[PDB]
Amino acid sequence: KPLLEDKTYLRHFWHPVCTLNEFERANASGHGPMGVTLLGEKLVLARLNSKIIAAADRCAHRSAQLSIGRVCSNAGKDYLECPYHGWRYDEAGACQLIPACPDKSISPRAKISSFDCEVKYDIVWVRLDNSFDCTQIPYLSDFDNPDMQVIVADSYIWETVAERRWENFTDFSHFAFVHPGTLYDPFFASHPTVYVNRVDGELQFKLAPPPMGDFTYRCTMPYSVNLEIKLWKDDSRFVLWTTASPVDNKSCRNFMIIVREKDNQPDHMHLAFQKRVLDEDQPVIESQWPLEIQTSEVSVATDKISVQFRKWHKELSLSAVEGREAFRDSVLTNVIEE
Amino acid sequence: KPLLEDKTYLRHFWHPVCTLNEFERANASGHGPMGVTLLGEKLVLARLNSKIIAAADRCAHRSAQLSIGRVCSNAGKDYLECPYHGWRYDEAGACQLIPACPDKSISPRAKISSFDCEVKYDIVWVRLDNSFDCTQIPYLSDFDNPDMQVIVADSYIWETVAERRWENFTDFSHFAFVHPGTLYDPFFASHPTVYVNRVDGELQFKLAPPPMGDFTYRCTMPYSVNLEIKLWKDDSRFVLWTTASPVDNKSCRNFMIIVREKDNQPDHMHLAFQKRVLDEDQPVIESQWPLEIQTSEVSVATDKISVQFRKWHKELSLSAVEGREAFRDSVLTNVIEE
Amino acid sequence: KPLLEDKTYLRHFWHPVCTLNEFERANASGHGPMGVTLLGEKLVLARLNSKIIAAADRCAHRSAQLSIGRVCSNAGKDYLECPYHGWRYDEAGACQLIPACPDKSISPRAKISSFDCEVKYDIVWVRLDNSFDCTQIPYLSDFDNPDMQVIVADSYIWETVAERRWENFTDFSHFAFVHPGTLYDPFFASHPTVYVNRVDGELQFKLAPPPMGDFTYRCTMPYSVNLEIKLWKDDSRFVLWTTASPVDNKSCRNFMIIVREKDNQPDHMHLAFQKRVLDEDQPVIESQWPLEIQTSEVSVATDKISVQFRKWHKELSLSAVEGREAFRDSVLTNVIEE
Amino acid sequence: KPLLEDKTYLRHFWHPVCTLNEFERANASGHGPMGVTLLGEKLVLARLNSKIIAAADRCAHRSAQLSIGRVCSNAGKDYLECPYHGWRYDEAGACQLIPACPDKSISPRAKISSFDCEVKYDIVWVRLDNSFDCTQIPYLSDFDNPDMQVIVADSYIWETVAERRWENFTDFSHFAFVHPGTLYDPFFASHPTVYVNRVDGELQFKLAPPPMGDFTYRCTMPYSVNLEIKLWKDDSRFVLWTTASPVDNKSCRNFMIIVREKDNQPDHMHLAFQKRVLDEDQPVIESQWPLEIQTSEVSVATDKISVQFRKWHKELSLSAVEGREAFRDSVLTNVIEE
Amino acid sequence: KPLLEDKTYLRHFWHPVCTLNEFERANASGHGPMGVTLLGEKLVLARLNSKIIAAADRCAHRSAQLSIGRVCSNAGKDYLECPYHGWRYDEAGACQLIPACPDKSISPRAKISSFDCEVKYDIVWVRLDNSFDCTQIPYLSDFDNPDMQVIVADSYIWETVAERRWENFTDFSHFAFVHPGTLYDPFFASHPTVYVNRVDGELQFKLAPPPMGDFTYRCTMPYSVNLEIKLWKDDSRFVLWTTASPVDNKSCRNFMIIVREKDNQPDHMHLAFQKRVLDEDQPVIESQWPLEIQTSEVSVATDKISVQFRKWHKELSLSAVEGREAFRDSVLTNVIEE
Amino acid sequence: KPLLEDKTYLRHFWHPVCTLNEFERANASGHGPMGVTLLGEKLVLARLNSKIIAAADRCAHRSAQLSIGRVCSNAGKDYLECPYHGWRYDEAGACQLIPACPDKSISPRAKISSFDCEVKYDIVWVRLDNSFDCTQIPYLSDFDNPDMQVIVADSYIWETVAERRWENFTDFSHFAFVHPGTLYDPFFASHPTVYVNRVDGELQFKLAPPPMGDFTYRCTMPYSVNLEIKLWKDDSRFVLWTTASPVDNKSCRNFMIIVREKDNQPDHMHLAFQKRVLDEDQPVIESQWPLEIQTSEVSVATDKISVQFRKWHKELSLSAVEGREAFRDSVLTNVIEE
Ligand code: FES
Ligand code: FES
Ligand code: FES
Ligand code: FES
Ligand code: FES
Repeated sequence: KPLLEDKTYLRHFWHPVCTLNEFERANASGHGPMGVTLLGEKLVLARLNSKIIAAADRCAHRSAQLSIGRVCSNAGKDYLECPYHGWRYDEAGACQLIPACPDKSISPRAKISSFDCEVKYDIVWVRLDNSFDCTQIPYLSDFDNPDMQVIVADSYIWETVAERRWENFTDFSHFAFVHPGTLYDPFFASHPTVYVNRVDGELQFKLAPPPMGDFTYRCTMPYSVNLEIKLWKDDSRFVLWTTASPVDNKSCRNFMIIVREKDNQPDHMHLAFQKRVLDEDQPVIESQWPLEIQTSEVSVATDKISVQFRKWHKELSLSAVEGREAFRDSVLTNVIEE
Repeated sequence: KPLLEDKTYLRHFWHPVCTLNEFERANASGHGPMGVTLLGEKLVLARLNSKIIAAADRCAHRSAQLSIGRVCSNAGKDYLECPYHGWRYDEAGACQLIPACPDKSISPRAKISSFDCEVKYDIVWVRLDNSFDCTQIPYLSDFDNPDMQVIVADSYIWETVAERRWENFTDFSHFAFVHPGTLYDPFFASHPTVYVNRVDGELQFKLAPPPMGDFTYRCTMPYSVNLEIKLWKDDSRFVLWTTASPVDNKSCRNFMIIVREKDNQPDHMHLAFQKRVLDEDQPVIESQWPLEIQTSEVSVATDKISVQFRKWHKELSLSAVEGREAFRDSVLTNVIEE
Repeated sequence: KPLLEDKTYLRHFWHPVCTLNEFERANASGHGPMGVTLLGEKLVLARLNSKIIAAADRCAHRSAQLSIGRVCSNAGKDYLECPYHGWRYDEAGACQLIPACPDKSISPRAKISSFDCEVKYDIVWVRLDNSFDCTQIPYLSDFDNPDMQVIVADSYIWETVAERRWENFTDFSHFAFVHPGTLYDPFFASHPTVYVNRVDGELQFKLAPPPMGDFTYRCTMPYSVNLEIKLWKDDSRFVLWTTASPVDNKSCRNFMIIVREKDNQPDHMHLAFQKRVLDEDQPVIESQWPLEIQTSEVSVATDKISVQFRKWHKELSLSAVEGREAFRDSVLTNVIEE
Repeated sequence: KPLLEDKTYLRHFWHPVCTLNEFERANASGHGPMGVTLLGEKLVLARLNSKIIAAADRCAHRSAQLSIGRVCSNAGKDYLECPYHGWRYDEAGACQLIPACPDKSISPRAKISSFDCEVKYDIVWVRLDNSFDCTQIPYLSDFDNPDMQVIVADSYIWETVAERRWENFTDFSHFAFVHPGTLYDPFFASHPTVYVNRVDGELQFKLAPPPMGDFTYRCTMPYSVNLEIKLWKDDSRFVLWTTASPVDNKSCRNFMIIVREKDNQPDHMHLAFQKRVLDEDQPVIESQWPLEIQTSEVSVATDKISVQFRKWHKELSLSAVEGREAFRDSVLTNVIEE
Repeated sequence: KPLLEDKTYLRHFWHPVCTLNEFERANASGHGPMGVTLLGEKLVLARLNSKIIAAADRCAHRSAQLSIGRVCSNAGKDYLECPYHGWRYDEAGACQLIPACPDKSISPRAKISSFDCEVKYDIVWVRLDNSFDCTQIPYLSDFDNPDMQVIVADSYIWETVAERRWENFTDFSHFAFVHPGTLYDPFFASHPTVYVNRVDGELQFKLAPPPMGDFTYRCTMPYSVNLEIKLWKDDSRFVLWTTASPVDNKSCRNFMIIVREKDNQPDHMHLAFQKRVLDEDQPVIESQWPLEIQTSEVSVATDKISVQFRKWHKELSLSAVEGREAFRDSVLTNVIEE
Repeated sequence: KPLLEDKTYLRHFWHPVCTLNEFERANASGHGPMGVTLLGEKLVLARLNSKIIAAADRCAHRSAQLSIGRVCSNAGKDYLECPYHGWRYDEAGACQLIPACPDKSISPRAKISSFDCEVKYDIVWVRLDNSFDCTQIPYLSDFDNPDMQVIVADSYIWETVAERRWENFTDFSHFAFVHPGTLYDPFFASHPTVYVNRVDGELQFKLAPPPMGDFTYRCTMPYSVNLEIKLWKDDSRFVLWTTASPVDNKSCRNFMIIVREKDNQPDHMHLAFQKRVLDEDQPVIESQWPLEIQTSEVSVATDKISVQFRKWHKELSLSAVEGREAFRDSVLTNVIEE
């Protein structure tokens, strides 16, 4: 009974797999190799010649995990060396040395899948499928704004799927029950008028109450949220950002970024407050079952954001099965409520 | 190769899900909500307006577990409140308040399955399916006999199916091997004459040896045993009762009740002795594999009780698939050996 | 995508299930019963009348595990007694006493499968299927050579399949990467000429470098290796032997034997060195995925041994499905490279 | 720097060592033997001929712990049997059988200290020293009041000394900081007029605010509190009682009893609420150091109860060192504030 | 048999108690309060009005730990609030509010010891005793050098005393045995000429071999090391700094800082390499017993640094017992070898 | 209140510190070094030039534990190398190389205590003090008897002192209570006539009942027992031997040897039976308190062996304090009962 039966669409989006700090801590070299799991796939990350690559975590020779091998160099070029019989892979996933027969000549069969991989906002992003060429790395505002300061949090795992995490983050009606002593609900028992737009691959909506502020959401699909809070009294802004990464069928790894105006307060005060909130949501959201969004779930008027999110996920899931042009239309066609 | 392929029949019987004490200890309120699993189904128990209800542990809105919510009251009526967005359910499983849009009007889709649920012998019983209206809560003797005193034991889990637990409880031929230093076998190497009757939904049989006593069994199907021990010298009686609850495909939760004549002895002496016996049976019974009763198992003459138990289970399993009248006939038709 | 889809062939070979010491330590009696798992089957070992038998670990009466029962004797004959209702089994798996009705007469249905089982080199070997009568217990050299001394190591589990363990043991090209500070590679970047023969159920090959020695392999199929190391300077020999037992679809239990010329050195020095090597291989080999050999794996010239191993495994797997004569031909037909 | 340097006085009071239920659960017999520690002394409890005795947990023969032996009977008399060589002790601590030389005659040296021991309010009380004959078992009200119902809680350990636990229980000024979301402070920033009397071995005081109620304390020395709460609106009463047992120099074992008017509410609701309060106090009180009351601690006006408690403890500590008449005067002399 | 019997001298030096990051992570507020132990004393750290204070972790009222209370504010001034009855302390350790009697007037007895406390190099330093006014916060070079970048490592505990940690850090003769595969020894079997000076409270010495570099040590007493490594080929410098904090009689908490020229390498590569070295030293140094430096230890010529360190520690230990002028002379008198 | 206040005497006896197998397993080399504790002293064992030495586990340079260093060789001579700065010790405890200044000349201060150490019965024995030259390695019979076979068990720790272990091993009156279902008592309620002799450093006594056998004890002081069991029917003998090693003030390490006539039974059957007995004694003996033998313990007639054991221990303890001749007289003077 799940809404989103086919997951092929998710392969065409950029997903975060770890923070840059997490990547550099994964191996004593500071350059990997490191193992991550994305959409059920086991990937290896390694920094070769100052660029982080993402490849299949599976040597073509005898299937050892490259993520427990080592980054090594020859003639000023870096390679990912297998831990087992030492085959070396370059940034494109081509095996450039078989040490057992080094003269050579290396079969084209000796090659692993190499994937789109870029560092942005001090997070490592991977896109498994290039074919449809219409997705970009999720939007975050003010990372480079010199009036503000950034916290890139360590990532955290929830035992639910990424859709449940996104719908939790964009919902206010649960504050009275999940967050009663922690978060004030500025809309309780209200039905604010909220227009939901699709603009350039993003869900965009704005919430205003009837200290008070506005809530402006830019949400790169399928799993990101950029929440701009603008205070009414004064023009001070606060950005809370999260993206859920679809690790596998039962978990997601979540990346939080806090952007705030410079203040001489300890960063840990802001991180610990968000952790306190996260720890209130976590057991409620992990109790939701089945994990996958189900068609039988009952939506009411205040679930407009969630309904629009589910609608676009379903359409994207179907469009990707249809082919390149269907998908690109679904991603790129703007839809302004009116 | 299992004897009892279809489990639909089990839904029509009353099964114990927890003791009353267990239910009251599950939540600081003393009124739940509490989670239990019955026949693979996740249920929530809560005490609303002095009655314990059993419902599906799954909110209709976004599938959160109601069993981690709270019992709350409005205008003197109790409700089961979801932990996530606060929908309130009444004793019938109808949602009576959506706090996001409270004026209202609540869709009929906003409703969870509510099940038969009654407290008897300080145990909580649930029946998942009403349709065939021919089963009752298992028989226990002397709970209200003012000459005797009762112990309702905490329940315990065995990693086997409920049929294996029942056949273990009604068998004497294993005493010499499982219980040699603990229980005397009054029938060893004997073949006592035992008549097995079906009477009003119960297996009934009596065992007599050739301090000594008689063993009178009334066994409400599918998983209860009421064992009356009447001593020969004197007319003193002792009741040992158990029911196995079919939690899921690999475990059962077992409920023991001891009824004895008042004696000024500590209850713990009787409980600890039964635990000692249980701990001798447990690893032998949990070693039985496959867990499910298999058709290839070899029965001999002394397995008459077990064979009659398996026969009636198989007939009940088939009758329930056939329909209401077939099932009611199988449950209700008495069969006296002769 | 696995190379070896059908596993029926493995049933026709002798596999080690435990060392003799392991068997004697499994039960306070020193005679079992003991539980082992072979090819996914649960077996019971017990020593009855001075011979270790192997049978199905499943009583025919009510399916209790015989491996938690006891070896008992009646009239000078030993029996395997079930822990539950005491049925006694003889060395052939026939039930010889039902204590509930002992006079008697025991049904032929009351019988468990009994398997080939022999102790050799202080290891317990089992063969599940007799039908094709063409396999023998793997070859080990010098167990009885009075100039040498033997270590039969405790067995160890790796979380991989037995083929991966065998290919690891017969490969030198991984030394530079897995064993750099522990084992010298006598062939690095060389392509020694290696002839691989099939002789009397064994893969046989010899490796010579261009202290130095020769490496002479006799490898009883499907999973044994007898490695004779003969030093060039002097004629001193050292035997390293291993057999991988196919426990189940995700693990193998490995048996090592070291045979060396008598030396007044502590055996633990030799065992600990081999453990150090094993601990270097273990995480690399356990990283290989999928566990099962896959057809897509890329073999190069230096994998000749592994390729010949995979070839004969595939042929054996197909021959066994074809029937007795096909299998016997595959096992017994010698093939000398030329 | 501790206030109460000498602890001899504590030996002359009755202290609770376990609940009756705890005693009956300690051994499968329901009659002990059981081990407890009181004032650093290791004691054995056993029920012999329907009376629980307390003795030194140390056999006179070779110093084995009697608390791991067994209660046994001979000629209708119960004995405490040593686990080692079987010496039997009667209720007075006299050895009545040496099984190695049973004819006999038992030395008077073969004898263990036996102590005052009585069950009251379903709690086991022990008094180590009889000599001064002026102390009684602490006061609890309404245990036998048929309009009310009693909960005797399982005991709990805090890692502090018993004086700290008592002063915590009789203090309201910590509610705003330790219990802000749990307990309302009816006296915050007030200085109610409180008269503290010494009456018949008890500290007695009453607190009234300026639902509301009165707080009437009768506090048997050295470590008990009986708190009667009488509501203003209506005459309904609620009794909260606790006694701290001085286990050793770093811990106390605490006994709580709740007495309330009959109400058809689950007992667990009242127990769980008190546990919630206890869990707020526990880490704050366990942080107090040094554990022992120190002379340098700074008392203010609102510590009147604590100051009077410390005064009488110090006087009792000195009186006991002085002798029988000094102690009896300190215990028994009433002192009414005026 | 210990060299340094009297520890009073250590109270007069600045010791690091935690990194700034560690302090800010200790409490969700980012401002403490936090608990640390220095020279056996329990201290509380809290940030009040933008300055971190250090005080005795013991409320004057009833001895609760202030480190589990909270930083609170009144009328724009911050206070350290006790968790128990809410007494508030200012930066000088004076109690400024007793909430039970707030009008007021607070006794001078209501006061806790307040200690010297300053943040330098992103580390929190405490000096317990001011009296002799001749010590300063240890020397570290290049923290503010804009051509270089700094790593302030998390602190780590070793189960040894701080003298053993210092002597380990300033010694090269152990490299061949503790660090054979990790650190090259530039002086092995050499006796370089090393002059050891006392200059302004520092041990100063320089080591030169006969890539290569010079080793210039400035070592603020009693437990700091600033190691400047200047490469011969090129003038590039690398600073490795450590200070051992005397936590108690059996452990020290160690603070490492790495200063290096900017390089676009990941900081984790440098941290992980130092951890690898630390993990080689740790079990050897923790094996040294007795922990305290003993007079019987045998020094050879290559222990010149250690001998001079022990000499000055012994003299400082004696001078502090003698009085202010003796100590100030020992700390401040320069001694140039010649 | 302990009987044996002074422990100096124990230093003059040979004590077992580990089995030979235990020593060879302690380090991958098979030659140590290994750490043991004897009479509170930390010792290092290492095999140098085919002989195991015992020395103080404390390097003279900077007090590192030699037991975590390594056995190394130079010019065909073995040395114990310190893990810290590499000082090498020979079999006499003299430092023969300081690698920092190797030319040399090594101070006589650079030397560790070296102790008597010999392997006998595949056990490592150490004697800390030579001075009185009158003790030998405990007696065990039949180790070299070619009609019998030996089991040298792994050693085991009990949390009691060695005297309690010895008295437990030589006592039959506890069988009925500690071993009721495991060991038959051949003397229950009997007072067999037992003569206790002191012969050549041994307690010697023989016990005969009124399958049956004689029990002949030769007990080398202070802690060994050689029990010869000779069956009446037939002349078959069975030797059970144990020695308790005084590890420290709260524990002993116990060495068991079983010698039996050759029988084709598994050794594990005999070991497991003795472990079953040991596990019955262990919690009773560990309950004995105070651990040290106390003067107040009450001995009866059947404790004759224990009383004679305590007498000779007390005399030995006093004699050793008196001097060489007193001790030698106490050890060597035979005393035949008559
Ligand atoms: S598995 Fe990677 S080189 Fe062989
Ligand atoms: S999931 Fe229950 S109210 Fe939303
Ligand atoms: S120690 Fe109690 S009978 Fe011997
Ligand atoms: S202990 Fe700190 S306010 Fe009372
Ligand atoms: S401590 Fe042993 S060589 Fe320095």
